[PDB]
Amino acid sequence: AKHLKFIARTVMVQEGNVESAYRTLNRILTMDGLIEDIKHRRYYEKPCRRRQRESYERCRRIYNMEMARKINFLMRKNRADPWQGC
Amino acid sequence: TKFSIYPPIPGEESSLRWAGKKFEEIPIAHIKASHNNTQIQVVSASNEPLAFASCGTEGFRNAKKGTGIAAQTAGIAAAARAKQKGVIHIRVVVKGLGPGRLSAMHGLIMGGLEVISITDNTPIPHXGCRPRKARKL
Amino acid sequence: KTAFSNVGRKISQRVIHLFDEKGNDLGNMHRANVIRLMDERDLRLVQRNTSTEPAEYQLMTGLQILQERQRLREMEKANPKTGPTLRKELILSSNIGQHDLDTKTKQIQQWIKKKHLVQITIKKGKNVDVSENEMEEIFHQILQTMPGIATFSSRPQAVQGGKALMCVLRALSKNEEKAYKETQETQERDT
Amino acid sequence: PRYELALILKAMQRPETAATLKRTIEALMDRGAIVRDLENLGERALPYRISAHSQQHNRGGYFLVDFYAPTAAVESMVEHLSRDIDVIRGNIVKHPLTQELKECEGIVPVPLAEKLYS
RNA sequence: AAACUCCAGUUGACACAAAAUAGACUACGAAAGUGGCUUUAACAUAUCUGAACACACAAUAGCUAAGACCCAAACUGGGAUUAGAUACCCCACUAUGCUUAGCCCUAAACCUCAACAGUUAAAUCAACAAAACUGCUCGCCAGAACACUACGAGCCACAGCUUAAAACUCAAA
Ligand SMILES: [K+]
Ligand SMILES: [K+]
Ligand SMILES: [Mg+2]
Ligand SMILES: [Mg+2]
Ligand SMILES: [Mg+2]
Ligand SMILES: [Mg+2]
Ligand SMILES: [Mg+2]
Ligand SMILES: [Mg+2]
Ligand SMILES: [Mg+2]
Ligand SMILES: [Mg+2]
Ligand SMILES: [Mg+2]
Ligand SMILES: [Mg+2]
Ligand SMILES: [Mg+2]
Ligand SMILES: [Mg+2]
Ligand SMILES: [Mg+2]
Ligand SMILES: [Mg+2]
Ligand SMILES: [Mg+2]
Ligand SMILES: [Mg+2]
Ligand SMILES: [Mg+2]
Repeated sequence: AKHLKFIARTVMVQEGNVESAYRTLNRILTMDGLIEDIKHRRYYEKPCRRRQRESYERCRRIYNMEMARKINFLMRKNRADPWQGC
Repeated sequence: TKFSIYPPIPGEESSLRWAGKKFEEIPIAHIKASHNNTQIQVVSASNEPLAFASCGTEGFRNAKKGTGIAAQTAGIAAAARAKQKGVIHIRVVVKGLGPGRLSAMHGLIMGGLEVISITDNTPIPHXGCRPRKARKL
Repeated sequence: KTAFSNVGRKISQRVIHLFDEKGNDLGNMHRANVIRLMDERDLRLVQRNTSTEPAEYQLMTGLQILQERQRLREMEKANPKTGPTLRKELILSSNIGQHDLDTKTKQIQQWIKKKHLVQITIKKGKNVDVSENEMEEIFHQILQTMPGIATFSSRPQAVQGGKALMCVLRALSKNEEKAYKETQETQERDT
Repeated sequence: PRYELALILKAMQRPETAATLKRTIEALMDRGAIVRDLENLGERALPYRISAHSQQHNRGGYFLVDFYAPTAAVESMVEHLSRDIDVIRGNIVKHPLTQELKECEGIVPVPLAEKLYS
């Protein structure tokens, strides 16, 4: 309200391609967490519920990163069989 | 020169022009995309209103207002009244995640207006008023 | 609900009876010609009457549409007609307990004070066989609690082959209420 | 202790800006402060519009005053700055150069088991 | 549907309300709690253990008095749904959530892990939870239900809190 306008969350359109500009803006707002923030703010999430989801999200991210690391490590041996017939 | 998605900063010397007008002089299309309606107001750089259209003023009622085709129709209506007043290039400022968020912009284009930039001004309180309680569905 | 607002550019019918912003009758014309008028004069289209066989629409400005919409809401506030009569219904059993029948009787009373119609159905109970006249007694017990507040809209009638009776109760009309007060007063003078 | 006053002044001409600084440094001295230095950070556009004393501001003069004062002088100085109409925004912080930074060897790895366990 | 139509959109001015991102961090505090900024004061104990009641605290809700009031919101009112709907769904608005001064003293107040010290070798270990144990101390428990009840006593509590039985009943829980 007190800030300058047309700087925050502003994307310029190139060659009249408004679809690509809108996708870029939506990608920016998504990566910065504003889209999820807006949605969670439509109804009040109670503090005990916010902590539960934040705890669930943090444990799921760790579990997925740890499961990705394991598969990357165990995919080194996905090469062809060196001792076929034995 | 390479294309910059960052808008030109006022007071600096840019080479970009639209019909001989600088970015600071292009009129603004304000799109409020609500969950049950979409409102579009086109204003000049001096904040002079030029055109207003919403799904309700285009003859849509109740749940039909909260549709993309209703917002697209509202955009076409606002574009027509704005084009008569001399508007070609507009800066789009959309607030809200309603169904007419993108469709309202398409209608502005189909109505003869050229969008040079898109700005999101969806209100996000930094801590603000308590929203209504969750719904049991 | 039907709202007094701009119909828009897409008109439902093809042939449209049109009027002027000042009320001058422009006659019947095709919807394509009406849209051209709305743009040439910068006016909006409202629906004044739909009952007429030729659909009647009128051109109006946003200011006019507002004044009429304001006018109408000042009339309805002055004359708030209670349009809908709501038919509440209660399905009872012959062997219903007194505590349950007293609870449902208090509920029927509250519906009558709100000027609703109460359809009461009484069905034969489980493991219980009853004379159809005995089932009819419950109707007189329910209405006895409302001596001067309710009366049979439709008298008890056998339904489903006589398995279950039916009925409809209503609130007494103002004339019927003054008659009850009159009759009650005469008895007071006699006693 | 040693404090740092971050002072944003109303954009004024040189004579009125000097009168504001002198009047502000004398207020510190009147409250027992020992003023160490005065730094000009330059006039710039504010990061946002600031309303102060029934006026709207878009530019301001940024100044720093490094000084020593008793702990009781801070409360009284904050009150003085609130009444000076030529001050847009004034904040007194503990001087950052007093706090000594502790040495760091590096980023020790944290076991993932503790993350989910914690 | 009701509701509003001194309504809505842009722009400007604007709080005694609430504190995006950081925070994927795991810190501070006895616990309860604590996540905008600044400053002041400031986070007991050079052996441990040690209280339903002593001493001091203790979320939310609630009480008494005076204030603030954006938004949310029991109750209530209206709309709709329904066989009914004292609900779930929609709208409005109040107590209340805030401040100040007093109370009240409860929680699934829960890592559902008592404090301190020690061990990783024995048998690893009913099961699940959270690898299995030792020393030492305090608190507590002894079938279910009756019973977060009765009576007594204490309490700023008066439809309250704390402590807390018995009779009848069962062969389970
Ligand atoms: K914050
Ligand atoms: K727990
Ligand atoms: Mg019905
Ligand atoms: Mg001790
Ligand atoms: Mg204790
Ligand atoms: Mg004891
Ligand atoms: Mg206790
Ligand atoms: Mg408390
Ligand atoms: Mg309170
Ligand atoms: Mg409200
Ligand atoms: Mg109701
Ligand atoms: Mg209130
Ligand atoms: Mg506050
Ligand atoms: Mg807790
Ligand atoms: Mg202990
Ligand atoms: Mg027992
Ligand atoms: Mg209890
Ligand atoms: Mg008790
Ligand atoms: Mg007692």
